[PDB]
Amino acid sequence: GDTCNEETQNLSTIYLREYQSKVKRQIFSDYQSEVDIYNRI
Amino acid sequence: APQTITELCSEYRNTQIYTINDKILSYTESMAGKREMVIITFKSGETFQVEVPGSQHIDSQKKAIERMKDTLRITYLTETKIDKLCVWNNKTPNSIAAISMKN
Amino acid sequence: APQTITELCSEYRNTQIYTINDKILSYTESMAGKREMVIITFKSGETFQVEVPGSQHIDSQKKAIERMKDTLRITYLTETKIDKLCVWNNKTPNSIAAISMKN
Amino acid sequence: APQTITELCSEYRNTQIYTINDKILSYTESMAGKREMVIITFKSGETFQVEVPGSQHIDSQKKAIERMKDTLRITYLTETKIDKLCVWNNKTPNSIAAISMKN
Amino acid sequence: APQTITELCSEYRNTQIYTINDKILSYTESMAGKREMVIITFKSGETFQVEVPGSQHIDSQKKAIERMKDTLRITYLTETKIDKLCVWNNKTPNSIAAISMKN
Amino acid sequence: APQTITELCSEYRNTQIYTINDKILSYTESMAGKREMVIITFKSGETFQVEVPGSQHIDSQKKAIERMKDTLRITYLTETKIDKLCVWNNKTPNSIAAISMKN
Amino acid sequence: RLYRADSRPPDEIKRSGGLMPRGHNEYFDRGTQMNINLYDHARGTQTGFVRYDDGYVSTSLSLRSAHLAGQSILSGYSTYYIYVIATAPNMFNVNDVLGVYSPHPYEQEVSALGGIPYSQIYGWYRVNFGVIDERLHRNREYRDRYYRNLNIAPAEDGYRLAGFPPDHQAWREEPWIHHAPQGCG
Ligand SMILES: OC[C@H]1O[C@@H](O[C@H]2[C@H](O)[C@@H](O)[C@H](O)O[C@@H]2CO)[C@H](O)[C@@H](O)[C@H]1O
Ligand SMILES: OC[C@H]1O[C@@H](O[C@H]2[C@H](O)[C@@H](O)[C@H](O)O[C@@H]2CO)[C@H](O)[C@@H](O)[C@H]1O
Ligand SMILES: OC[C@H]1O[C@@H](O[C@H]2[C@H](O)[C@@H](O)[C@H](O)O[C@@H]2CO)[C@H](O)[C@@H](O)[C@H]1O
Ligand SMILES: OC[C@H]1O[C@@H](O[C@H]2[C@H](O)[C@@H](O)[C@H](O)O[C@@H]2CO)[C@H](O)[C@@H](O)[C@H]1O
Ligand SMILES: OC[C@H]1O[C@@H](O[C@H]2[C@H](O)[C@@H](O)[C@H](O)O[C@@H]2CO)[C@H](O)[C@@H](O)[C@H]1O
Repeated sequence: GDTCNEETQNLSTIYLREYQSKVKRQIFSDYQSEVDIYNRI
Repeated sequence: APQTITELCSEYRNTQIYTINDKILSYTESMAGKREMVIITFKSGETFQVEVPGSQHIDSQKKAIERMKDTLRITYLTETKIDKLCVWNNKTPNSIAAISMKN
Repeated sequence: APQTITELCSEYRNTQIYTINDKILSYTESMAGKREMVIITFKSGETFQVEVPGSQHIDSQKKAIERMKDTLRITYLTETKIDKLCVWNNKTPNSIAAISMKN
Repeated sequence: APQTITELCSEYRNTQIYTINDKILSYTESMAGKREMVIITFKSGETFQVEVPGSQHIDSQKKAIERMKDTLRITYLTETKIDKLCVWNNKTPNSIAAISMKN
Repeated sequence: APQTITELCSEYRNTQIYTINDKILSYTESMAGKREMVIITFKSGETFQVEVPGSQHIDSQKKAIERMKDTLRITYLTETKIDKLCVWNNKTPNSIAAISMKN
Repeated sequence: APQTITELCSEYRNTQIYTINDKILSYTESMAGKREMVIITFKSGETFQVEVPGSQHIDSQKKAIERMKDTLRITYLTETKIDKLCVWNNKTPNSIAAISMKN
Repeated sequence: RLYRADSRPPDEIKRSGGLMPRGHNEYFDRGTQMNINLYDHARGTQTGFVRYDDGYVSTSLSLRSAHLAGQSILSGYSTYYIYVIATAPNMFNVNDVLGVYSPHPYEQEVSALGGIPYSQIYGWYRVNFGVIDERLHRNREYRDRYYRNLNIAPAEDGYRLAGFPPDHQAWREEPWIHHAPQGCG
């Protein structure tokens, strides 16, 4: 039936979404620009 | 407070929601005197601006205009999909009042 | 000083710990006058705001409100999981007092 | 308001559009007294500056000068392709007035 | 001026060097009133704080506190290993004075 | 008007151009009182600082010193090679006046 | 370092954000949903491609093994590339997770769950008329400090991702038994 199949799909998508977050933390952090909060306010 | 961008958009006059669901095609940033603004376009053809600060802005919107320009520059560079935009349509290009993104 | 967000949360009235342990599903940012705020939501269905700076905020908080909006935007974009949130539950949507992240 | 960088560039005397369509080859930033500027260069040999703040700048331009130096550092470091530049050609190197990026 | 995190640390009373050689395990940020601080912890059990700007701080340190809270958010997100910390150990949790990282 | 870092550097007394062409080996940042500074080293044994703001810095330099410390943090994190540094050699460690990076 | 021969070039890979499995166009695209199953990935074969279906992309443990695989499926391609890839926990040793049920044992493939992002690819060699040009081109965007110290995911972490069908005896035996999805086993 599908639940075995649907659980391997759900679990494999979770481990992937998690690794993808690690990669986004690397490559998107390069674009983060810090703000001078004291002159902003 | 509002709980969604549609709900917040509805509190103002001359506003409308655009469901974009797409990343930004281009980003223009200007420091030319009297034109210190940001312009973004989508492949749909739509163009929107963050307005130059001016008298229609109360003082609490001034730190928020700067925050919004920071958001659009980094949303553009990361190719992040924008869900919706709340815009004042009595302005050409229309100007952004609020943005939402969904992952 | 506190050593944990749970410890720090309990030294205020009307707060509570939410254990989220999940990424931000959606991010909404507004520069609309009197509603310059951010609203985030989770898959679980809760909605939280960083409130509009107001009279309930002493002056040292003004720089902390700005930093929090900056943190929630880069957390949203990199899909980093939030672990726990300390929120004032006397506000709708509830307001973020503090956030923690692990790993 | 303008809707493209060309349209905005045309509103000023002494400007010109450079179509770059390339990433920045070198970035130079200076904090030396009276020459606190940024200078960028492309593989074509063209060199551009963000000028030192001064009297040719109205007060609203000063945050936009800082933001443009922020954008140019991000663009250099991530090798982001710049599409066009709007510059004042009455300066050596030519000064940046506005930048656009595409895709 | 000092050439090393250790020379610098030794110019102060109540400080101590920690050799961490590891990434930040958790990051807590608070905007609650009178508790506008960041708390970080490592897998080894230590907890350190960037403390609230109080009266023990000279003006030049107000900006340096903000810079340190920025550095701690970005080295947590990118999982960069911290080498050493110079901390004031007359505080609980110990208070960060300087940070070093190397690769 | 200087088009390169070497021209820029030659306008000041007691400067020197160092051809580094390597990424930064370590980054140190201090918020201790009267020691708010950044120290960086290279694999060749070279150590430079960005100075504590003081009497020798004019007003225009205050912001530019904050920007240099921001460039050095992100160049270190992204492992970008620095091409040349223009330094005041009358300070120990030698003090950064300007930075150059290419490709 | 792992190795994969591929007809898709450096510029197409940059655009895709890495070496994608079959039918996935961009590394971070969540819209077009992708089926991921290691047993199914491992058994299938493709023409003009080293195994890359069902959400995983295969690699070889050596340049020589990658070139042998590329010649078998890409010989008369005037040029193709062999990518050099850093080890990281998105990678699973297929023989170690499928074990005695590993379908192409002698190949010793390491598969990447969901593709290989562009920042994990160290560099590449060009192969002209089946002959490798010995100069490695280094990927400027390779994240050296991040990947520097990472390695393959241990097999323990993949047994529950094996993707064996619900009635396959493997779910009824060690090691997979202690790790079966609810609905298998
Ligand atoms: O706040 C930006 C927004 O201003 C609108 O103008 C309003 C303004 O918001 C309100 O405070 C004032 O009392 O009335 C103005 C209309 O008369 C603009 O209409 C809109 O386009 C934006 O520019
Ligand atoms: O600080 C935001 C927070 O304020 C609460 O109100 C507090 C306030 O912080 C304090 O200065 C005042 O003296 O007491 C109030 C409670 O008695 C709000 O109630 C809370 O929802 C947040 O908005
Ligand atoms: O804005 C930088 C730009 O200024 C020009 O000078 C202008 C100035 O901006 C404007 O306010 C004044 O009314 O006229 C000046 C003369 O054109 C410079 O010409 C240009 O090169 C930039 O430096
Ligand atoms: O600068 C933060 C640091 O301050 C120490 O406290 C001292 C301060 O450094 C000194 O200049 C002043 O005269 O007296 C303060 C007494 O609180 C703290 O001991 C240390 O924990 C840090 O907080
Ligand atoms: O600006 C940093 C730089 O300052 C030098 O001192 C200058 C000073 O800025 C100026 O007012 C004076 O007229 O001449 C001094 C000597 O050039 C320092 O010498 C140098 O090391 C830096 O600290």
